[PDB]
Amino acid sequence: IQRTPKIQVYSRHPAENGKSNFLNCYVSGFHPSDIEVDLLKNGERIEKVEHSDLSFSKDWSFYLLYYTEFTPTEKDEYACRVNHVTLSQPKIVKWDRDM
Amino acid sequence: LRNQSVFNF
Amino acid sequence: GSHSMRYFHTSVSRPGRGEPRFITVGYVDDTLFVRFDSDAASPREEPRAPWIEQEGPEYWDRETQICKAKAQTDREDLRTLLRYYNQSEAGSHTLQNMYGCDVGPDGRLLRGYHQDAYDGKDYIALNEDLSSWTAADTAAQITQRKWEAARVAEQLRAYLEGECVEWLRRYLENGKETLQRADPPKTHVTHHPISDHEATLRCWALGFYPAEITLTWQRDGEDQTQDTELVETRPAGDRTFQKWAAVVVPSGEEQRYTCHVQHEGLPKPLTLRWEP
Repeated sequence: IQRTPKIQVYSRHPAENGKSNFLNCYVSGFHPSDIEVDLLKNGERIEKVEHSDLSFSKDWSFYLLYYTEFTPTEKDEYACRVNHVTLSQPKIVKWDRDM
Repeated sequence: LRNQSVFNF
Repeated sequence: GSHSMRYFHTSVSRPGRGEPRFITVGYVDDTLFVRFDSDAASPREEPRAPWIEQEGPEYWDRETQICKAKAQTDREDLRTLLRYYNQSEAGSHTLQNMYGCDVGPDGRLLRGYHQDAYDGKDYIALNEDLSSWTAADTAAQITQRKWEAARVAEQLRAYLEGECVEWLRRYLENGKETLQRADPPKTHVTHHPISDHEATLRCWALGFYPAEITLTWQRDGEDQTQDTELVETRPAGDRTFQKWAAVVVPSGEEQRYTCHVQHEGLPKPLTLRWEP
């Protein structure tokens, strides 16, 4: 018995075109702990991506934050792509500056 | 400060 | 306000890919302050908060020794649980442990904790009395019998009422600038028409610390608990947290909805509405 990840994609600060910020992908509520998380810029993997240290919630499920510095624009599309043993295919969640 | 005690299942 | 200290530990076996990976982190409330990872370049317990950096070399050596000993006991315990659950030695398994203490505004013990999980399920937990055990099944009852024979609960109670509370008090004082500062949420309501006859009202809370918060929507002064969509509280990366709560409302009835925000950084709960 396993638990599939919840996924949220959002910015550290309210988005402003041309202003530096951080793009976050928070994965949580999953078990087992191995998970694959990519941040995408116009459908392509961003390379500098950092992540938090493995920790878990009261119910033992795990959570990680993946993050990268970014300067949003009107045109650029951002997303988070997640793979886990509970998923038959990677799950892609788009960044919506209103979520 | 961590607990130094060691316990096994 | 009230505070907590927690140590979290995770061991993950990976047969055929070496020995289990062990990661442990320590928190005061929602602030990470120490980390140890068996697979790091030079595994040592490392500071993660400025206020713990003042601890001397004797502190860092003691903590590193405890982390290394726990990684070893977890390897032994992963082998034990394969026997207790009649499992093959081929699969990957997880062992998690959490312990720590909660203190009130006067620094007195509110509750102590010590609990273990195997493959994400409860295995054995020290009860709130710090004297009895909750074993999840007949395998954990074998550990319960060994721990009752060895007076383990008494050793844990002594740590939890003693070192746990006193060192938590020490860290709260040394980190008073941050650990004892609550950052209230910055709040607003957004409106998203969905159809010609409905719209989403989303109540936002940003930049708050600690993570604990309550966002509720009321319609005509009545809580909309069953009709509210509540996202999990999420970290911003600058120590603060974010959350939103949303309701689907009939178009034209927006002013009948109020969002209520409760947070320790707020002297009184806040009320807000869509300000078009």
